[PDB]
Amino acid sequence: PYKYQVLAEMFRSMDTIVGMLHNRSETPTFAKVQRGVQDMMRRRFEECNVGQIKTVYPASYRFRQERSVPTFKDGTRRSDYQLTIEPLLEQEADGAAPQLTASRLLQRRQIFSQKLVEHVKEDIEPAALPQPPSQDLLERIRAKEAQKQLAQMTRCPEQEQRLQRLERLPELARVLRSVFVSERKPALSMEVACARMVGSCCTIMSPGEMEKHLLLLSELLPDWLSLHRIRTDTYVKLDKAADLAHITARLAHQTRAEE
Amino acid sequence: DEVAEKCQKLFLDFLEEFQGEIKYLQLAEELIRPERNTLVVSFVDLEQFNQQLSTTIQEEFYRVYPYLCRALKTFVKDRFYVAFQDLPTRHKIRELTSSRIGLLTRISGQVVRTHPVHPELVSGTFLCLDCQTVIRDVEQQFDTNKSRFVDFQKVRIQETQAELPRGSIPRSLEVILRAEAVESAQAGDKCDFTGTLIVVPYRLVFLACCVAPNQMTVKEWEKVFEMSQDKNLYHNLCTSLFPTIHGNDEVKRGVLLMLFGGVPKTTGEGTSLRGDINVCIVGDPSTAKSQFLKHVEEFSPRAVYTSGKASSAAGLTAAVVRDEESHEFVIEAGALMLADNGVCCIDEFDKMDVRDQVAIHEAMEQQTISITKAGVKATLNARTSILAAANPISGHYDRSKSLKQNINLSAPIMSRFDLFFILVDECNEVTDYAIARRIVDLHSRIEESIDRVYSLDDIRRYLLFARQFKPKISKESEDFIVEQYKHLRQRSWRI
Amino acid sequence: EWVSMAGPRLEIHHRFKNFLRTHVDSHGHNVFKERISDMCKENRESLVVNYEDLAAREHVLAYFLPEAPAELLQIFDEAALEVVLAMYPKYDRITNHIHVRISHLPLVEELRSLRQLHLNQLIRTSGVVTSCTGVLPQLSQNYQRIRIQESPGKVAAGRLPRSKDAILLADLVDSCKPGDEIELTGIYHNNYDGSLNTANGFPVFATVILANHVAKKDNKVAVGELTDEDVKMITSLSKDQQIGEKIFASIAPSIYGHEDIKRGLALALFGGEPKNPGGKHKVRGDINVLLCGDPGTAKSQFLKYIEKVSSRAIFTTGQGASAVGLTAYVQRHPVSREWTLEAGALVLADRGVCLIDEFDKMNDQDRTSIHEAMEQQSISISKAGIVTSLQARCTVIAAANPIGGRYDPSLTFSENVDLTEPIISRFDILCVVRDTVDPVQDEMLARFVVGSHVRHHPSNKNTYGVEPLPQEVLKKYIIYAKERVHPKLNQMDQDKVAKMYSDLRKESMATTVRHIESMIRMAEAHARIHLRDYVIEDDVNMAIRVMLESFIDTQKFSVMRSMRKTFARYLS
Ligand SMILES: Nc1ncnc2c1ncn2[C@@H]1O[C@H](COP(=O)(O)OP(=O)(O)OP(O)(O)=S)[C@@H](O)[C@H]1O
Ligand SMILES: Nc1ncnc2c1ncn2[C@@H]1O[C@H](COP(=O)(O)OP(=O)(O)OP(O)(O)=S)[C@@H](O)[C@H]1O
Ligand SMILES: [Mg+2]
Ligand SMILES: [Mg+2]
Repeated sequence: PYKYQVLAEMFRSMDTIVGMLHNRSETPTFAKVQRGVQDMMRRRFEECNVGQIKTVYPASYRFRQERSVPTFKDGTRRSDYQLTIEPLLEQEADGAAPQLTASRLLQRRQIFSQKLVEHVKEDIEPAALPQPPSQDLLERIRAKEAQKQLAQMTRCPEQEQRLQRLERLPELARVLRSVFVSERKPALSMEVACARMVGSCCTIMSPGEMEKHLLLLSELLPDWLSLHRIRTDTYVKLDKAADLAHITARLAHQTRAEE
Repeated sequence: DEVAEKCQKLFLDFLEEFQGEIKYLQLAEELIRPERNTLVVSFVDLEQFNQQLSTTIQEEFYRVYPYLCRALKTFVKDRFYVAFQDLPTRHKIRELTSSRIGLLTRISGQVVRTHPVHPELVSGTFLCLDCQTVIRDVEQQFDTNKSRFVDFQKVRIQETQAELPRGSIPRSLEVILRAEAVESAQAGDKCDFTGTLIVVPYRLVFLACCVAPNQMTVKEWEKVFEMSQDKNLYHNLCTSLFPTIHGNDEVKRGVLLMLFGGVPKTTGEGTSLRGDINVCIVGDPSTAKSQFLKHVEEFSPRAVYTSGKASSAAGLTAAVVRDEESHEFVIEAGALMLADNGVCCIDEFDKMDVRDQVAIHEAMEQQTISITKAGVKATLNARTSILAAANPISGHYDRSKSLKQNINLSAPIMSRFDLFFILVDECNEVTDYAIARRIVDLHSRIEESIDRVYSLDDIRRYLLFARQFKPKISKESEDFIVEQYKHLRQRSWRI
Repeated sequence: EWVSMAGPRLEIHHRFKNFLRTHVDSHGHNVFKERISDMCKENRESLVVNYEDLAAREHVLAYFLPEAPAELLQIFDEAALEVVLAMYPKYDRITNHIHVRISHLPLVEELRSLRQLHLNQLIRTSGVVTSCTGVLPQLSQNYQRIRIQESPGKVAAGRLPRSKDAILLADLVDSCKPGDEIELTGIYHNNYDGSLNTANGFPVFATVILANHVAKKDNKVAVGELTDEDVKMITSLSKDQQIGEKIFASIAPSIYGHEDIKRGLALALFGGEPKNPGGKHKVRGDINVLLCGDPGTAKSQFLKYIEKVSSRAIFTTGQGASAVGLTAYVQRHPVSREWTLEAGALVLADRGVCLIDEFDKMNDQDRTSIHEAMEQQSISISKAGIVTSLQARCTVIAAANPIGGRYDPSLTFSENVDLTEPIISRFDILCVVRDTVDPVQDEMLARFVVGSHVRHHPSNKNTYGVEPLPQEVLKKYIIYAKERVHPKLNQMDQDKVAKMYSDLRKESMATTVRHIESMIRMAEAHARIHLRDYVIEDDVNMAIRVMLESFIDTQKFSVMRSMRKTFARYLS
């Protein structure tokens, strides 16, 4: 039939384009195949006809949805899925990578024509392509609640501030460990260490907050971390051989106890 | 190097045992694809898997990197380049010393210049011209058919403004990108590069491997949520953002709004609608104007300050300068394009020449700048919000003349500012008392006279969280806007 | 390497000889014998062979050509030479070497797409020529060194155009000119340069393409690229009686009102037919439009839309456009240090459209060079001992703002704009836009703007009453109309236009030939809109109407009422 003849012709064009793309270590994308077919046959190319091909002879190709396809300076975002086509070819006994030689091209078009003849002897439904992945009483009640909550918050605000900092300590401890690994030094000053931690931390913080956090770490965990007052400055020395997982467990236990 | 072989074996161990699923199996299988030839490895996984290997790689990266590539090739062949990411330490360009040669460190900077892609020969197959002997696998110390070539890119970077010490020229560094790192960086962008500082014949050059551009803690997230439910959040933010400035809260509201900003929209016709706000302030000398500029500069990390007359047309947008080594013409960035997706503050806007304001014109509305000078044709993005400060023609606002006569600004310039405030100074006793007591209290009680409802960092976090939302306009808002604009336009500064 | 074997090499040589002497076209004619007879008649030195026929007949040759280009091409050149000697023994006296040219390579790649994988491979590329050297002899031959940049229309915004070098030998020498859009098929080879190695500090190879076939990128290729479905859709649109209404309504959907400006811009975009009567004087087929308007009328939006729509478009600003930048200039090459020409914006606007923003900002010295290109559509550069002529066939759209920011209706159009009379005379269509406070027009503007704002939200992503056409369909229609129609003015009544021109003189001296020429090319363009081989007088009537509307808009208020009363016959 005329429709089947067009199908066979565009199948030959698709096979030629896929062979040309694959023979040079280039991943055949749908857009390039469509562009090549449209230039070759001056006819519209669309996924419905590809699904029809897959219905006819599914063994021709493997269809996958893949990311990280470099499209040069086309402004394409990485999160854009692309439909790739991989030819299914029998592996030779010579050990070389399979290549779409003209003999294989002729074999494939002949097999497609034979399948078309068999279908006639029996429109083609396309195959499903893999898709990408009083007011006074209320006011007095509110005032009573406010007074009760105020009496509740008469507790020192610092008690909860330390608790807030306790959640931040483990990550800061890891960062401090990494800084001491990077600096190749046994002791560092407060200023440089705090500046580097602020310049590497995930949260914007003031140097004073970092100093208080370091003091809290020193007081909670003196065996790992030691502070020495020299002249007019305090220097920071740490034991690099301690296990980080055990320290994290100890910090979690301390935070639980403080709760 | 025996330690290099030990590192190779340990890298094989990490590749074969890291997990309950091994993360790198799928990536290694994808490395078979011809377009994929570099493997990305997290540094935190390396340090948690083992510490001696992590320290050795951090200390002798150049010594063991080819052995790492050999290990990767062996692992892939059982069923290529190695890239590392997520190093937790950030460094400054001024920190780069000779003692750090060979260390795996990551550097933060802004890309200013780029160079085209060049093929670099790694291993060359040489044919002797005397005895016709083929010499293969010859490494290069810095037959084309059988030799190996690797793509190259040259990048020139410049120090960031924030890290720049006052009175210092921002030094420039050359960056080498290979294989998948090529063309991954664009001029005018700020990037963090992971790699090493190598010694070129001497000369200092940094070799890089990678580039950089729900999970927030519970208490910070809950503090943001709780403060988002405050009914007086608007007034509290207005008071906290300017604790030391008395009155003039309308300017405070305007600058807060322009900090929030709107949404940009691009039509189906390809035309982009500006989602930013431009503000002009004109007032008598008495009223504080530069203080707002200083406050918004110190608060917003993405703010740029400049003077009026001292800035030329070339220095604002861009300039065309002939490159010494390349013997060609390049473009040097201006202030406006460095303030991309930020705020630019201009002081004494009146003193600027018209020849400069006409250059500003394009960036004001079209949000882009185009250059067609000396055979150089390009267009550049200028996505900026402009905050301008100026004074009337005479130092004193003379009421004997009309409002239009008092401002010496061109009509399109007047039109292209969204909010336009005019400040007039008056002699009132209560205002004098309030201003005097505030000034003296600040001068005598510097720290204890400040009561901030919210921390500046908290405001910054809330602003970062809020800016990514894109609200929708309702039909009630639609017809309300229609009728309000009907009434408004029915009445110098034409609407 | 396998090709280098003597057996297969010689066998393929004789197979190519049999292909040359045996192929039969669809019409039963041996094409290559006609081609060789033509080349012998013209005494050329190159033969052109279609790659498609070779691929259809011998697939192995089509596989081998990209893989082993140099050896196979030399073998084919020798085969062609010996075939010519056998057929035309005397042809050795006129030529000693004949080269085979490969045309229509299916694989077309861009300059940005060049990698190492294409090294020493035949690649087809497209671009625009910027600079060229002279003819240089070699102690082997003719040499040509040219510099090619990417086409500005294809280049995305915000990214600089990249440049590459090409080499031409013998016949290909002097086959192209700077500023000419061409596509090339050539070998992507690498060159050894120690200077680059020393500067960069490592081995760097400068990749230079050695072109085999040169073909200028005329719109014939675009005509071939047109789908027959596109042609049938265009023809079905052409037979529509309301095609003009929907075409005018299809321009600037986001902008409300302002029928006259979009009408004039569309009429200029379709363009007229350039003519060269007798080879003595050349009559331009281009329409120059100047747009003066009160601020707040979205002139820059119109310019941006025109920039996007046009297949070839260049945007320039008033402040950033110098005379040297706009035109071609002579420069000494930084490496070889011979005088070289770098094309300006107008030169790259040849056959395309050039947009000028804030034309009232132009320096008078920069204005001086403009008149030559406006009147003759060609530029003659006489600098540093080099005299060259380059084509400047472009449609120019200029924007300007009135002095003081407001248009005064009590003054002449010449007085309100700080431009000399010749510059305005070079312009063909003048459209002035004012700002009026009309409550109903304000309602319409507000409603349309808010509707457009609602429609074009990323989350959510007429006056004539006709549905606008799709952008792609409109672009295809524009291309086909530009490349197919050539109207003939065989049914024009000269008496009516003569009387109208006499009245125009009477009413202009109370307050030229190029106005008549502009009206003529305007009628030609309007006929081209309807895809008609011959011009109907309705085109003339519409051109007269729009030209008269443009002219009266440039006059003072005290006389435009009398002008409308006098010419109410044609305005009705
Ligand atoms: N509302 C206010 N609250 C506190 N201090 C104020 C206030 N208004 C003015 N001042 C003081 O007045 C000074 C003037 O501030 P500026 O912003 O430099 O004035 P200015 O209007 O910018 O004049 P120019 O443009 O620099 S000549 C400030 O630094 C404050 O010390
Ligand atoms: N008639 C209109 N219909 C719809 N939107 C309009 C209209 N006129 C103006 N606008 C909008 O107003 C915005 C700003 O207008 P502009 O293009 O800057 O004004 P202009 O007429 O070009 O004068 P200049 O060059 O800016 S001094 C445009 O981007 C449009 O979104
Ligand atoms: Mg000031
Ligand atoms: Mg405009």
